[PDB]
Amino acid sequence: AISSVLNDILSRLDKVEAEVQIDRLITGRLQSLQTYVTQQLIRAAEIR
Amino acid sequence: AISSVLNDILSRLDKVEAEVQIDRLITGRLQSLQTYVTQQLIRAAEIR
Amino acid sequence: LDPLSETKCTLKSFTVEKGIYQTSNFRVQPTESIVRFPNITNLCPFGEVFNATRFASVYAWNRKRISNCVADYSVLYNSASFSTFKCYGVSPTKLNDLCFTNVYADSFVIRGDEVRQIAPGQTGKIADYNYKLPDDFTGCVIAWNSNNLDSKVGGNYNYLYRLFRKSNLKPFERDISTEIYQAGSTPCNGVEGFNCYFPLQSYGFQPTNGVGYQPYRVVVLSFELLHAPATVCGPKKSTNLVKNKCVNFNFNGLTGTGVLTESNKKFLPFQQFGRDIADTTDAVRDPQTLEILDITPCSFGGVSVITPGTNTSNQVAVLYQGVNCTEVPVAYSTGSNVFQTRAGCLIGAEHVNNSYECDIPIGAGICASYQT
Amino acid sequence: LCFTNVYADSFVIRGDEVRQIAPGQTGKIADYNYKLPDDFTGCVIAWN
Amino acid sequence: VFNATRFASVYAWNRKRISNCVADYSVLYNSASFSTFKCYGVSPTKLND
Amino acid sequence: KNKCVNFNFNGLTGTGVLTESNKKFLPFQQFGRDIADTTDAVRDPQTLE
Amino acid sequence: VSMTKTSVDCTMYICGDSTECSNLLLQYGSFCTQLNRALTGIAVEQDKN
Amino acid sequence: QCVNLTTRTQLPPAYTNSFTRGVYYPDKVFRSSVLHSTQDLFLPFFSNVTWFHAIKRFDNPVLPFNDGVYFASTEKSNIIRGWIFGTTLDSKTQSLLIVNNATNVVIKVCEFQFCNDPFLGVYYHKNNKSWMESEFRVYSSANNCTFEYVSQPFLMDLEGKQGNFKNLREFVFKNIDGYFKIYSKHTPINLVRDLPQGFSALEPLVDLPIGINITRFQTLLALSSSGWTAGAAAYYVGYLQPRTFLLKYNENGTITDAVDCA
Amino acid sequence: VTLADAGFIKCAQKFNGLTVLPPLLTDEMIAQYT
Ligand SMILES: *C1O[C@H](CO)[C@@H](O[C@@H]2O[C@H](CO)[C@@H](O)[C@H](O)[C@H]2NC(C)=O)[C@H](O)[C@H]1NC(C)=O
Ligand SMILES: *[C@@H]1O[C@H](CO)[C@@H](O[C@@H]2O[C@H](CO)[C@@H](O)[C@H](O)[C@H]2NC(C)=O)[C@H](O)[C@H]1NC(C)=O
Ligand SMILES: *[C@@H]1O[C@H](CO)[C@@H](O[C@@H]2O[C@H](CO)[C@@H](O)[C@H](O)[C@H]2NC(C)=O)[C@H](O)[C@H]1NC(C)=O
Ligand SMILES: *[C@@H]1O[C@H](CO)[C@@H](O[C@@H]2O[C@H](CO)[C@@H](O)[C@H](O)[C@H]2NC(C)=O)[C@H](O)[C@H]1NC(C)=O
Ligand SMILES: *[C@@H]1O[C@H](CO)[C@@H](O[C@@H]2O[C@H](CO)[C@@H](O)[C@H](O)[C@H]2NC(C)=O)[C@H](O)[C@H]1NC(C)=O
Ligand SMILES: *[C@@H]1O[C@H](CO)[C@@H](O[C@@H]2O[C@H](CO)[C@@H](O)[C@H](O)[C@H]2NC(C)=O)[C@H](O)[C@H]1NC(C)=O
Ligand SMILES: *[C@H]1O[C@H](CO)[C@@H](O[C@@H]2O[C@H](CO)[C@@H](O)[C@H](O)[C@H]2NC(C)=O)[C@H](O)[C@H]1NC(C)=O
Ligand SMILES: *[C@@H]1O[C@H](CO)[C@@H](O)[C@H](O)[C@H]1NC(C)=O
Ligand SMILES: *[C@@H]1O[C@H](CO)[C@@H](O)[C@H](O)[C@H]1NC(C)=O
Ligand SMILES: *[C@@H]1O[C@H](CO)[C@@H](O)[C@H](O)[C@H]1NC(C)=O
Ligand SMILES: *[C@@H]1O[C@H](CO)[C@@H](O)[C@H](O)[C@H]1NC(C)=O
Repeated sequence: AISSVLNDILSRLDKVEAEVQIDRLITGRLQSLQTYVTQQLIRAAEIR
Repeated sequence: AISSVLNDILSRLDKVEAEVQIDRLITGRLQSLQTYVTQQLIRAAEIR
Repeated sequence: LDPLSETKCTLKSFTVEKGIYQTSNFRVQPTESIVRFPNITNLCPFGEVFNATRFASVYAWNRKRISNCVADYSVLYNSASFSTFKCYGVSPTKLNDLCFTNVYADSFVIRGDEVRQIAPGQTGKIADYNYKLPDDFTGCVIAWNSNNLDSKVGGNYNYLYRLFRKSNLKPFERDISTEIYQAGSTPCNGVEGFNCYFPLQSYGFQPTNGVGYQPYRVVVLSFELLHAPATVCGPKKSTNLVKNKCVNFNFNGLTGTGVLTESNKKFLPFQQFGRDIADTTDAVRDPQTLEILDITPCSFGGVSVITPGTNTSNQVAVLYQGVNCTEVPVAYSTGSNVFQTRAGCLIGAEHVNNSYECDIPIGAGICASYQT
Repeated sequence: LCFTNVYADSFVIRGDEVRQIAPGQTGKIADYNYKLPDDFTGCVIAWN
Repeated sequence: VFNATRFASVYAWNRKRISNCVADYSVLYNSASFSTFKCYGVSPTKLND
Repeated sequence: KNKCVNFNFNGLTGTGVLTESNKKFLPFQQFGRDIADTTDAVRDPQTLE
Repeated sequence: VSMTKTSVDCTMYICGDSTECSNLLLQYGSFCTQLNRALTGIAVEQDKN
Repeated sequence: QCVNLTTRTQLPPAYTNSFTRGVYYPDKVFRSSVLHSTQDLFLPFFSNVTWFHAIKRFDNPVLPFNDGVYFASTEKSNIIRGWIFGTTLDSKTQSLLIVNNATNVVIKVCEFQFCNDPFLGVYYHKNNKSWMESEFRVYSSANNCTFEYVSQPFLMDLEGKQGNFKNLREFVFKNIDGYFKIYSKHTPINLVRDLPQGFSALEPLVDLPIGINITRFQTLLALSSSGWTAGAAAYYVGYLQPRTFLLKYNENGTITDAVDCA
Repeated sequence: VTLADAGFIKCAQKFNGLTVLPPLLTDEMIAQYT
């Protein structure tokens, strides 16, 4: 995307140009959470 | 994508437009299987 | 060539160890296509769309909707009155052979110097300021002389075009504006001003005018194809309801592949497509003979190959997982050694009464082995 | 760069039809007398 | 900027600094005289915000 | 200040609670950032606190 | 001691009754096989348990 | 004809609780033994619904129409007969007319020049010992029409019944992307003066691709020109909101219960 | 303890390429060992 800051996309682009940027951040940040929750689900079995 | 129904995309669009829409669903679905199989491989280790 | 060749191909080895290997899934192929749609009758409103009292001005062109009707273009293509009959996303012969999701008639009157601006990709005062076709315009443009219908000998100034605007309009915009054009640098307040122009002008349509300077009445039929449950159709296609066979089905536009069967589910009079817990279509109403059909995707499963080691034998047996033997004959079809198991149909293996230690595990208490 | 074989397809068309010469198009040039495949590798050149 | 009488030769393009001022970009974007108005890091409608 | 608001500072749109900082910005900076690259402090453009 | 054994046609889950989608799914290579191996290794160990 | 009918008692705008009324089938899709979850423009549960009377009184105002409307009437003698919907209501634009005249239901879209106080009116038991429709004062003109429907002819009673309310009639009106969708229900009742506590689902009985802006609506009632009797009816107007609803379909696939998820 | 789609030759799961496979030891074979 043109920024890591979600509100700086929405401060500069309209709906049709913004959704091409926001969706990148959604795709990358949801991959970040799935990675974290996978690491934590694996970790939790070490502690159990 | 413009629909979640695969056969609809294949009638609303021609090949070089449909490939963009279909690849959204191939990407998202494949991430759904990769997530289910991650959850099941972690689960199976609790059952073992 | 054979299931052993598929396991060698699966494992990317020219020799396969003893075991039971998963291989490319079995799936019954459809026998035929089937179109099931609501019975049609009445013809589309062509006697309004082309023979109405008066037509629109081009500055604010009419859109009339065509819906719940039988579409026939053979009258429109055979009629010698139309001087332009051009299609930009279909062949003009194929129009009767084709079905439409929704349809409209953009209806108006223009001068012959500007009929060329109605085609997609254009510029000039009609294309820029009142009627722009989109780059991917799918449909047809149709035009005819109307000096015997729409004209008066003084000039029928009831028909208006746009002459100025703040920007070239977006495709299928209709601009009603009458607010004054600021041609110079100064603003303008009130109804009129110096070196301003009113943004509209009428045409000088008279019955004495030479061809092309006559009023032409234009209809542009915008229609969109196949992509949604449909509301306009041609005089032809819906086809006989087969049952208990795998088919490429289409109910009202709901395309799919499956077996069809007579359902004991009841649908209330407004409900058409029936769904499951996971929001998948498990049933549908036949829109003609009103009865409910169960849907099921055509029989399928894993195909597992039981083999001794390649170093022992090239003989193999095949398990169709969770599939009734009666459904396999669709595709080893010889049998005379077939076996239904709780795990699925077993082919190429001989059922034995003697209980032995489990060699290759099949499932649901069954195992298999290579023996005399 | 280098090429294993090269072919110059040479013809005359109307100025409205140059867009139809691109891959994944439709209209009477693209449909009935000159079709490029969806994976076309090469260049389209046009001059009045 | 837009209404100067002579422009520069493109080999020697001229660069004016715009500063200490309010920029009503709605004036330019709403002006039909511009045959091109392509923005590359903002949408043109957003420039006032 | 001390209330939840939809702020905008020089086009830096957002939502938050504004309070007087004790962070001492050198003259060249209008914004301070967090580990997450989000702005967490700002210098008001009319009264330079 | 065990759980239900599952296996998935990864091509029919992603692309069920579409060839155009199956021909695009080849662009990703091993993942449908690697997923089938995982679920087969899970399933084969329910009998071990 | 076009007239202002000023002989009314002043009453305050009343309110009552719309308990669990105002759910409608959100799509034409069959479901059974399932608790389906959907976000749409539903009527919020247990919310205050604005209450109107005809009695002495004849309450008929022009009302907002914003994201669609719930309308309900508890009724006797068939007093509520139609609606007006649109943006200008004065033939500068098109507008939707729905009317139930004593012959047959009519639906039409035109540049309607509606009256300031629009109504239907009936001769009350005039020597003929029949109740007879005679006044149809809703629009003075109708210019550019582009939709018209008239139901097959029939004979609904204008008969001046007496007692408490015996018919409940519920409606949801939505105008989405040019599709004017009517959901409605009828159920028998035996109630004095309030909207009955109970659950109901509205089926989609008609959809019209009218393509107009609707910003408001008004309702048409059955009434020498002032001083008259209004036959008694109660009606209720609620405004829909975007709200996630959970919908319990029973075995026979009929929304049997619902939960407003806020 | 309730169950679903146990694998015996018999919708929503089956319809989408998902399959549930049977155990090797049937609940009778499990009870003979027990
Ligand atoms: C469409 O027309 C057909 C007749 O043309 C109607 O279907 C008939 O229904 C009866 C009673 O089930 C059968 O005995 C006939 O054989 C049927 N005929 C055909 C051609 O299918 C059908 O009812 C009509 N559509 C609707 C909605 O009523
Ligand atoms: C915003 O306005 C204020 C005045 O309203 C400007 O700040 C003033 O600066 C002078 C010089 O230091 C002081 O004498 C005044 O006391 C200040 N104003 C106030 C209100 O006390 C400020 O310069 C303006 N913003 C910018 C960016 O110039
Ligand atoms: C649909 O109609 C409504 C009402 O006529 C329009 O909203 C009006 O817009 C004008 C101009 O800004 C205001 O002066 C009015 O107060 C508004 N009234 C209401 C009730 O909204 C609305 O803009 C129209 N919508 C479209 C798409 O044309
Ligand atoms: C109910 O309303 C309809 C529609 O306005 C009336 O239908 C008209 O009736 C007259 C007289 O028979 C005809 O000349 C018109 O052509 C009809 N118009 C339409 C569109 O139907 C009907 O008469 C009314 N009924 C009563 C009892 O007043
Ligand atoms: C679904 O509807 C059917 C039919 O209305 C209901 O079955 C009826 O039940 C009553 C009461 O037991 C019997 O008197 C009828 O004979 C039944 N109808 C027939 C023709 O068998 C059924 O109860 C409804 N299901 C639900 C869950 O409400
Ligand atoms: C495989 O399918 C056949 C149907 O083709 C099943 O056979 C039916 O079994 C029941 C119960 O014994 C009988 O009442 C039916 O009349 C049989 N019909 C036919 C045509 O066979 C068979 O049971 C199925 N096998 C499995 C393992 O599911
Ligand atoms: C339908 O007729 C009405 C009335 O003749 C038209 O409304 C006129 O529209 C023009 C163009 O904006 C104005 O000059 C007039 O002031 C309008 N007159 C009235 C009484 O409002 C309307 O444009 C016509 N519509 C079509 C599609 O022909
Ligand atoms: C319009 O009328 C002409 C004769 O005036 C006729 O030939 C033509 O078929 C009609 N077209 C439609 C669509 O009614
Ligand atoms: C398998 O058989 C071949 C001869 O057919 C022999 O060369 C090889 O050594 C054998 N290996 C084993 C492990 O049986
Ligand atoms: C097994 O024995 C039974 C009798 O107990 C007989 O009916 C059946 O045919 C035998 N099966 C085989 C494969 O020999
Ligand atoms: C409904 O009206 C009552 C007054 O009778 C009021 O106390 C209550 O807050 C209102 N609730 C809503 C949701 O409007």
